Amino acid sequence: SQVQSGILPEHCRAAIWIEANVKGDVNALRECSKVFADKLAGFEAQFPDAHLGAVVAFGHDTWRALSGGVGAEELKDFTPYGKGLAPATQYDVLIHILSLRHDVNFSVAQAAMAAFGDAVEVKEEIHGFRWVEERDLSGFVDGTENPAGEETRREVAVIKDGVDAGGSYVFVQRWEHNLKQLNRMSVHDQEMMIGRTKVANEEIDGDERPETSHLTRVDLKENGKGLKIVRQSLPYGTASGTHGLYFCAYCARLYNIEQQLLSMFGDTDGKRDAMLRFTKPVTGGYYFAPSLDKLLAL
Amino acid sequence: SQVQSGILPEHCRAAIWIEANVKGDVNALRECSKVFADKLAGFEAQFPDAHLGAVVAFGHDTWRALSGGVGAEELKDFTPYGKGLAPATQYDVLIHILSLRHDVNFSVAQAAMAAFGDAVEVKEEIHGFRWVEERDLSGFVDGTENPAGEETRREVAVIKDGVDAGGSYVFVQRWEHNLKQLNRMSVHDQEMMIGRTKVANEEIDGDERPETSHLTRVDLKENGKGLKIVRQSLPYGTASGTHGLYFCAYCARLYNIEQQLLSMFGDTDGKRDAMLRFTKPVTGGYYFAPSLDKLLAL
Ligand code: HEM
Ligand code: HEM
Repeated sequence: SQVQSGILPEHCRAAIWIEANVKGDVNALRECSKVFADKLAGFEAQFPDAHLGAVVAFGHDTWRALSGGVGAEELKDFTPYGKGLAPATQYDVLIHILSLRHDVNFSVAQAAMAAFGDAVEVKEEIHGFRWVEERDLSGFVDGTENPAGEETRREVAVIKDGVDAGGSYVFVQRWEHNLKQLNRMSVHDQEMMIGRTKVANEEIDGDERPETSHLTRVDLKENGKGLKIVRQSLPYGTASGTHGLYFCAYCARLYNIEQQLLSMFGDTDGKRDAMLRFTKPVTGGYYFAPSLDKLLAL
Repeated sequence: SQVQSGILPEHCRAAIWIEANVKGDVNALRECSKVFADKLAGFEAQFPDAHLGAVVAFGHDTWRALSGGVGAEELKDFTPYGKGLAPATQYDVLIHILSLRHDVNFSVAQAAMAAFGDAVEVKEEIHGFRWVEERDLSGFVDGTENPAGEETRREVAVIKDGVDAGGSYVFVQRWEHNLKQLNRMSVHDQEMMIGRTKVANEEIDGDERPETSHLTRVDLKENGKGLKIVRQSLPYGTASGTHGLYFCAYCARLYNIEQQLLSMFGDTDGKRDAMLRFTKPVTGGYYFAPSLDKLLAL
């Protein structure tokens, strides 16, 4: 059972995320996904230069109908966390395209619109870009402790056996940064908000940083082992308008993601992530990405 | 006199254009431009291999004020052409940033906003990207006959002497492509529309292509010599929403640009550019880019 090509590649330079709702018969998606998968393989062969991959994933209601209610038992509609502090915008279809080349990405995105256009209504399209030194627009490096290498990323993100082998759970959440509020903070204040030093990007030990620090919020364990995720987030936006981080995570279990959300947004222990001092999520949804084999034969 | 670094570089991968109006006192721009140019010089040293360049240019009324009526006598407000076919959105300040790296462009743009933000209200920010094979989103190679090499480009784009030595005239015009309308045309018909063959990008002899063809519209001569411009246009937009070409031209004389506009939009001989079958301009403005010396010396 083959994984879809966009989950495992590391250090993309650019990505496109399309979120869309079914219009009409959900069953049309079966043929759309096969058409797009074929176009995608063609682009991957045409531009090996790009290290291109993509993922098609589906929301609870849509996947339940496409799978006939079999498998993906964890999948559910994203609903608001923190009593609304993390809003919900659950759509039916997620397409995630990533590579080293924005120009190739755009061609693949056009192919996706051609494949799905008559079956969906697009609600969001975000073009992510890797920024200097792989930093978030806040000036902090983003990705350091992400799982590295195919073996470890596969362990964290790709379902290993069962009816869903080769699939993955996906979470996407667009954040809007208020950089003027960030810059009112001393660098020490910022570093206590994140849990790592800003320029040097060294971790502050768990006892030196407040329990509201981001790293304390998301360093969660079960049975003494950390709940890991594979993050494909990138910056997005304009300099003069809206900008921030398009957050994107893959995980073999929805649980690891949900537990970090419950932690960050006050649900678990009443404390909230200190990053909410300067940035806020404005979308959110859960999706199931089937194995490529399952995607090809819906 | 030194030219601003953004005019002459060839084959940028990505650009950012910012159009803005003055908010308070126009004289605040004097310190804003010096601050930004200082910041730009720092990014050009920090990223010596990115081919980074930027241009600050000014609308008619804002330049008259900043320069005490001195020079830039050609500079005027952009006004509609073709009885409204080409609308006018003349603003006060144009900032154009280009390089091989979008991530570096975004840093420069943030610096532009840190420097001009208090003094202006941004009307538009557009991120351009070079597409596959340097093709416009219509599928036609864009740029083939552009002036190449620093000598020829300086002849065309940089003012040679006089009070304005080192400066240039800029025209920006965002177009919205309707690729559905494009793809209803046969390839032959598209080629007759542009004036070059589509895949091979070979010229079609002027006698074998309609006088409404783009090339016939824009390949103009005065006194037996071609009216050249230096184009920096790039594709922009999203696959599912608005997309097209952000047109951008530099010229030593406003006359070369205006003559092509008069031709394309039916004002010269009543014939209109055949590209209007599928795309349309929705903005337009004229700006004056002073040499880098005046920009620091305002
Ligand atoms: C629901 C949203 C998010 C989740 C679930 C999440 C999850 C994580 C995880 C699991 C880590 C690695 C922690 C470790 O084991 O060391 C991490 C690190 C980090 N995150 Fe978040 N993150 C989220 C949102 C954000 C946002 C919005 C930003 C910035 C604006 C951000 C910036 C960072 C930074 C700078 C690091 C440290 C560098 C790294 O290890 O990647 N995160 N995040
Ligand atoms: C939707 C907007 C436009 C598109 C898709 C477009 C596309 C093209 C293409 C495909 C070429 C031939 C390849 C090349 O030599 O670059 C070309 C040439 C050219 N274009 Fe455009 N163009 C657009 C707008 C404009 C405008 C508004 C102007 C001038 C005001 C202009 C001026 C020129 C010039 C001067 C040439 C070179 C002609 C020659 O000497 O062969 N273009 N354009």
